[PDB]
Amino acid sequence: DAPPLTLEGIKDRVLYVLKLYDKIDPEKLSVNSHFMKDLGLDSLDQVEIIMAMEDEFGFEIPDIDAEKLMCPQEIVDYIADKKDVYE
Amino acid sequence: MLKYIIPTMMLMPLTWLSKNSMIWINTTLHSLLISLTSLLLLNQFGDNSLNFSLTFFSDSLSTPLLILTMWLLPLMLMASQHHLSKENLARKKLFISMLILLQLFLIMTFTATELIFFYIMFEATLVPTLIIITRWGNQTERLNAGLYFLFYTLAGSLPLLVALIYIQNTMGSLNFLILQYWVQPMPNSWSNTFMWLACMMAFMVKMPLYGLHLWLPKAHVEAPIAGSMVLAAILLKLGGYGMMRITLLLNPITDFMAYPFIMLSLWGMIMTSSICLRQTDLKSLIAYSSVSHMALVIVAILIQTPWSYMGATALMIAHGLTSSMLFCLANSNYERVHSRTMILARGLQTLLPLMAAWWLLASLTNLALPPSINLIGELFVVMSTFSWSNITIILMGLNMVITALYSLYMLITTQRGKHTHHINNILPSFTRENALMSLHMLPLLLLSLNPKIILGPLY
Amino acid sequence: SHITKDMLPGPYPKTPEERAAAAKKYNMRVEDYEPYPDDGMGYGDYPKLPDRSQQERDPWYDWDHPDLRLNWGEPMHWDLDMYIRNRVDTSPTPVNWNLMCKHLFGFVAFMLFMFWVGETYPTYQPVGPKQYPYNNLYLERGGDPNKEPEPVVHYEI
Amino acid sequence: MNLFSSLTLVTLILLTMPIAAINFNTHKFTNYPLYVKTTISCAFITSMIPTMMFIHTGQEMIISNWHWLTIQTLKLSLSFKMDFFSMMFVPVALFVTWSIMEFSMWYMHSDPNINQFFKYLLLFLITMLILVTANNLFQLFIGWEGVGIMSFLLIGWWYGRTDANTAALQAILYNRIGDIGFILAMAWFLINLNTWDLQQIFMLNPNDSNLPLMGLILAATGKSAQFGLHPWLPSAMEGPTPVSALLHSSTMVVAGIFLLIRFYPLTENNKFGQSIMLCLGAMTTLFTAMCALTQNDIKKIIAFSTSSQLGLMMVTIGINQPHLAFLHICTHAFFKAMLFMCSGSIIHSLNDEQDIRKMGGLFKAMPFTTTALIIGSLALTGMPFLTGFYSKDLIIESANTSYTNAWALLMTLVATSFTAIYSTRIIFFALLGQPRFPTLININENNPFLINSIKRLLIGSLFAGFIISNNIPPMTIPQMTMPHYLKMTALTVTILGFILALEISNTTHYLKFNYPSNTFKFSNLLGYYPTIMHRLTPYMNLTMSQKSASSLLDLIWLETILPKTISLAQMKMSTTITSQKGLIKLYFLSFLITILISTTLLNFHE
Amino acid sequence: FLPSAAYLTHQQKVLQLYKRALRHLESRCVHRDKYRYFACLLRARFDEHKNEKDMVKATQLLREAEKEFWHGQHPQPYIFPESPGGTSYERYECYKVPEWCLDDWHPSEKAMYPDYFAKREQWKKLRRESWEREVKQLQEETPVGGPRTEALPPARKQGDLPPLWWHIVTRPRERP
Amino acid sequence: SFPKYEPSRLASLPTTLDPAEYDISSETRKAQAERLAIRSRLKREYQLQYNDPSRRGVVEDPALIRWTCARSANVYPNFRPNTKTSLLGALFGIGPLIFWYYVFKTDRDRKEKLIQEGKLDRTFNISY
Amino acid sequence: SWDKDVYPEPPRRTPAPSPQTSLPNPITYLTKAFDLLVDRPVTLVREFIERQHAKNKYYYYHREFRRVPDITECHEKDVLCMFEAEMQWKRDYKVDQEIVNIIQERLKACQQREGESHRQNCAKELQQFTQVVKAYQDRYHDLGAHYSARKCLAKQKQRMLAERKATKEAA
Amino acid sequence: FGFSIVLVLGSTFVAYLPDYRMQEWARREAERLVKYREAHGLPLMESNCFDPSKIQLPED
Repeated sequence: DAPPLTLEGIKDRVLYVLKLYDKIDPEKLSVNSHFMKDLGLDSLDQVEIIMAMEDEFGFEIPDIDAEKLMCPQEIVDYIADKKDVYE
Repeated sequence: MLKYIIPTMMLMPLTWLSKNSMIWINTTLHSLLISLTSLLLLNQFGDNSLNFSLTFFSDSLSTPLLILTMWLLPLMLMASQHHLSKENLARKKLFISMLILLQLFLIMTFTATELIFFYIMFEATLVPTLIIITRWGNQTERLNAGLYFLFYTLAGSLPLLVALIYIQNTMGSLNFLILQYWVQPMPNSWSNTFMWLACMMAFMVKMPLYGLHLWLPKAHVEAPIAGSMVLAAILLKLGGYGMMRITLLLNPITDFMAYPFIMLSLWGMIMTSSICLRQTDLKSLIAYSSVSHMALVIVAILIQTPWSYMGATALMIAHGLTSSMLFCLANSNYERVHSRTMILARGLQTLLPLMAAWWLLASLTNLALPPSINLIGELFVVMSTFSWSNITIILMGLNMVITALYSLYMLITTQRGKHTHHINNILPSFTRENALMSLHMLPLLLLSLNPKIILGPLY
Repeated sequence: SHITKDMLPGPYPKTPEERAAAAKKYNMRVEDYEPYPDDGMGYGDYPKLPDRSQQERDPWYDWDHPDLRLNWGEPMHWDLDMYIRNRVDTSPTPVNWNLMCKHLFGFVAFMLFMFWVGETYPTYQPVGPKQYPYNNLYLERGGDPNKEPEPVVHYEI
Repeated sequence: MNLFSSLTLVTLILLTMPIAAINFNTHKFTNYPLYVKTTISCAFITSMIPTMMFIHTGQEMIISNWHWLTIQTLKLSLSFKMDFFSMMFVPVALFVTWSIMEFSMWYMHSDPNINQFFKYLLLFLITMLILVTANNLFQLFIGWEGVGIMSFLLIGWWYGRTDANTAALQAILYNRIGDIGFILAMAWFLINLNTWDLQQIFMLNPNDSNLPLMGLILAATGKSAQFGLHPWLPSAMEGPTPVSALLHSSTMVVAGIFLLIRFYPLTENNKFGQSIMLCLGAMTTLFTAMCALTQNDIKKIIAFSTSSQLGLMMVTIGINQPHLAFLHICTHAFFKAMLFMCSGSIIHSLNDEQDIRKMGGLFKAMPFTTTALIIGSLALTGMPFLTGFYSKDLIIESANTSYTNAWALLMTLVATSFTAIYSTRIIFFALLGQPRFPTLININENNPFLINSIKRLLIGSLFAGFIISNNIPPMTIPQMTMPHYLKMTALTVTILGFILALEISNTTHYLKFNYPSNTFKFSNLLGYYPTIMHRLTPYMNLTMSQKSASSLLDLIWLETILPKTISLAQMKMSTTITSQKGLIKLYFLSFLITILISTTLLNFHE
Repeated sequence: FLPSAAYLTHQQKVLQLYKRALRHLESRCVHRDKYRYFACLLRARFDEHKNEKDMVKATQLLREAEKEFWHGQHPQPYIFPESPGGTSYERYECYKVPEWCLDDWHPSEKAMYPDYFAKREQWKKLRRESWEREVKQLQEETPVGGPRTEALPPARKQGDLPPLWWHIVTRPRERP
Repeated sequence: SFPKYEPSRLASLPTTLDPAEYDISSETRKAQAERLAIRSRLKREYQLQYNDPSRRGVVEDPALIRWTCARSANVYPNFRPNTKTSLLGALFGIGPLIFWYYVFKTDRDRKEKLIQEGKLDRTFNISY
Repeated sequence: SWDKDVYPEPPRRTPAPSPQTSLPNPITYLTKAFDLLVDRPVTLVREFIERQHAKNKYYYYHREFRRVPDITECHEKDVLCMFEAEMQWKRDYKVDQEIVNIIQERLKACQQREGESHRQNCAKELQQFTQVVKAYQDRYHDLGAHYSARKCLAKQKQRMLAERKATKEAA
Repeated sequence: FGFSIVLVLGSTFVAYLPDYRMQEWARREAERLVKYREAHGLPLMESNCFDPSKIQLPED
């Protein structure tokens, strides 16, 4: 049981599995770029995205916190709060 | 015996003519040397009891309990600081000397040939204990507790005096041997029924039985640790000792007239183990544990088997040690957090780490740990009552299940799962606390090795 | 120090007094303070609550006491000792309750009935008795050393 | 002979020194686990040799000394016997537990409270040994409650986690129900045969043997997780992994039936008792096999498997065949020790998930453990003829050829089919599926410790069943003359079970999403028994302790009847006596009527 | 029943029903791709009337949706091993020692670890430095007499740390 | 499409099919607003008395103290012995006691009669 | 040493093992190394100890007692007579319980020696067991707790009066 | 003065002491009497611990 975690590696993994999902564009997908406001995809597929991150990293995130992710940088904020991802 | 009485007299002005910050070591060292000389008593053999200084004699109903008192004194003398260190010199010395005088009337009670001398030293055991609990109770209903205490114990134990005087001037003297060797069997008219009911009702008050038991738990939970331990262990096991003595008369009627107390005792045993399943206030659970064990003891004395008497005296000694220790653990937790409730002080596996070992050990001796003396006592009581009747074993085993259940509830609720993380005043455990844990759980394991010392005179 | 008046004597009448008092003292809504009512069983003037309360109260709210499911200020439900997680799980079961106990009792009764029908109707393969030669293993049963050697032998077939 | 007694006593006493080592420690030994592993290895290699003496010639002995509390007409001493069961039982458990010492070095490497863990686990081992060597029944009671309370501490090892101490609470409660049964048995043994010493109870023939043997029945169903009292076992699986492996593979779980095998010449008689034996065993067997399907955790499935195997042992005691039941104990012990150790290795390799879903593809992810798991699941149902063959197949043969109950044999048959089908399910979903498990994968088994442990336990699970079963001293009479379709019925049922579960799997490939139809729910909701009993038997007793005990009988009515009644009577007599208005004519009229009522009415002048 | 809002909105409620049904269909359906098929079928069922604004017909459909969820839910949902009810669920809560403690040690054992205790001393000085004035004034000036929410405002005013941070910054590692 | 899920004393009714969480009135949202105000003020004073560095003892929780004084010794005032209280008292106290009295008299009379026959199985029955 | 006429050891039987093996013989190498490594040095230390015993010697005795007469030869009250009588009876009661213990130890040894064949070669010991325990059950059993000696003698009168009326009704 | 001179000395003092309640005496006395009873032909543990020649039962 030794998983190593860091900031930019998990930023890479979150950004990677957002890039792999199809109906977004890989062109204008910044690190801090929104979900609803600029990409334009709706709420329901956003919660399917949240489902993808939960199914990847091995812990549920709650519905109280599921309202407010909205961009990949804030997602990396909340996951780094979960696993305490600093040195 | 008089060489065991007279240095307890001379130990009383010790605290008086020792100066401040020097009384403590003196009282500890000298009462422990008295405990050595106490354990020197054990000369008992075979045919007779050892009888001398005509008022005095020792059975093995009296030798182990007497050693229990003369060993539980210095343990308590050490145990009762940190709650009166900040009190004054006069009340400090008065507290200590009051405990010593309490010990003196206890030993006078346990080596009583003459039963009038026994009754005088019985209520002499009563009178300082009230002053202790009422002056240093450190709660707000302690006043009502002491009042209920004295009126129950007196008014139950009062007509016992009249019945003993009636015995004294209808038969002759009250040497226990001449109570023995001369006892004529008394028939079943109604006056014999009242005399038996008088003596048995007085000690039913003292144990308590189920119907007179709210006497005790208020007096336990509203007392200092010294009065609580002496109260529980020494007073209730003194009531049992006195019943074991006085039951030698009125044999051929107590079969006919001692049914309904068995039913009250067993149903009270189940109800008491059930009422201590669901209370708060951690201090109260050990009081109701004591009521459960003493109801089982009362069943053991109403049946008249040597198996029953050996199990009775073993159950007395073991539960005296166990309940006294677990009272001391409850006091340690309450001095860590000034609460007296239970669910506030969760956690305590992490912090105070080897305190958990002593909670484990005390609670398993309450559990009937499989070589423990508690198990030996309860087992022979269950054997003897099965020979009494083949149907009583349901109540005994259901007692065993619920006893294990509340013991484990006390273990895994007070001291398991999560520190409540808003506490920040609990220290590491002092050396005195671990010293008292050691002074409780060495003699119980040594008696677990060789227990044939402390079984009854029906050996 | 603590005030005696934060305790709870008396019952709930009248409607101004105890209702305003219990709302201000138990930190609840005025009408949602519901006493028991005066069944006479003691019970004071302490509120009635919906009694299930512990495998409810969703764990992601993140209050103070992380396992007791408390909030530091609460009417502190009367039977709370009977309800802490590890004691009684009143979660909604995925089927019903009547239908649960109907299926359970039906299966237990069915197996005990077929046990009885089996008890009256044994199995046996076509098998003779175990032939024991010495008067049915006599002088190696419980005893009779020389009392009655009773002749019973087996015959070749 | 000196040699046999001296070696068995030193195999006892070499399980004493590490407790003395931590008691003389006052350090931080970083090699105390290595110490305990090597003293266990030494104890096994010194214990296998006296068993070899037993099967070479015998010299089958009891030792006893150090009497204590020889009070009335009995006496009781440290007394323990080495005979068949107590001889061949021990090295199996030593070998199993040595493997668990290895696996708990690895699996429990990264916890800084490991010394306490091995102290408790060794103390548990010593207690179970003292149970299985003793012949004085009081020492059996010692071992009974000792392994019960070590079961408590090692289930509740992970403090925190309300599941864990909940499990500990149910386990110790059902062990007290075993306790009440056992003390009823001890009571009848005392008050009708003057002792509890097993030689003497064998020496007599008790006739009215309903009550003590029913007490032993209650002891078995309270200790060894059987029906009416079984469902503490998956809750017990919600603790640590080698804890669960040791606690529910050999030790602590055969002590329900090991006692009944210890009473074999008394259970030779009293056909009513063996009828209740076999009916309870068939009930456990089919009910836990039915509950064993439709379950998504590994350890709960494997514990349901061991519960149904103990049901087969209860049926094996119901039929008069105790020694094949002992054989079932031995092969079952090696078997599930190896299976749990392999599965928990996979769990620690794949991130604490432990569930059947999200655990999909594992074959060729190094196949040492997948080899291990399928060797376990083919030793289940007895592939012919391996270590798993001997026990189960001789059980169904000797049960099929006896004066049984005509529902019990059918139940054991159907549960053999069911244990085939859930073992096929654990194979298919764990190892031979398309890979579902989350990414960032850290599959690693470059461990000398774990390959040593799995290595040597499959060694013991391929040959050693035959090493045991070959030269057993034959203590029964074999049937061996079966018809057709009664020796072939074992392989027939297992093969049809495999085909049945395979076609279940192939229809599970398809896409249909059928709604559940309540038998799915009955096999999945644990039979509704743990839910209903664990939701009702608390709430009834405590509602009958809130109103009845606390709030109504003691406090309110006892305080009304003795303090309130007397106190209010005296207070009312005070308020009528001392409430005298201060006048004088009133007091002299009292004097006057006192004079007149003393003269003419209640006379005093006579 | 949630910190910021006094209650959950209906769009929120529909969304939580969506996540629950999707999670239980994960638990229902093995092999993961027929899962993907059934999940898009479920998403199609929510696409069937997604663009209607009859709020009373919406909550009618929501009630029937709760009925059709409870009809076919799964008995043991696949919950992750850190979730409530999960396989761990604060496994190492054993090893989570609070940080108000660790200072009731002995000065020899304190002198065994020099630098961490020196930096802990300057942490504690950081705590007591800006505890009173800024934090207490921002909590007794900017809130109303009735606070009416629980999200506390940051220290945007001038300087130091946002208020009441001690037992929230100083929580343990969740895997020691 | 369901049998509409009756509750029980134990099977608690979950928050989905209430259906009281549908006909939301004015005082419902007013009650939720005031209920959040209550929880807000209590957490505010809690977090004030929880983050103080001068704080030594416990946070001195008043509601647990209040409930302890409720369950422990405020049972007896108030209490009047009514029909319900007295009848349930005389049932739960005297009833099982007199039941066990009858069963013990039954077993003891059977045993005394059987040993007065002379044929008790006292083949050896030493430890009495 | 121990008295063999009261602890009867039955005639020994030991067969000689006769291989007919070529593995050969783990137990022979085992017992050779066992004798040379265990039996010799312990015997050397024990012989050293017994020379230390034979340096100077002690004795301890059996505390023999007289026979004070009787309890049927004491009067109404006469406490100084009954004290002798009842301590004599209580010493009889202690040694009588030890007699029952010795018979039970004999029965245990008979059961273990004959192994798996219980129901032969233990007939005499079970018969004398039922005789001694029929004596004990008839004589000392149902007197309860406060045995002095007098309740035993009231039982004695009651039992022989029962058998007197039994032989009168069947005379 | 609570452990090193009290507990351990009490442990030695109750470890060995005389035959507590006359035990090993009773062992040796029972051995001598059973050797006597099985040597001299008499029945071991004769009933009627008092001789019925020394009785005067009430009659009818």
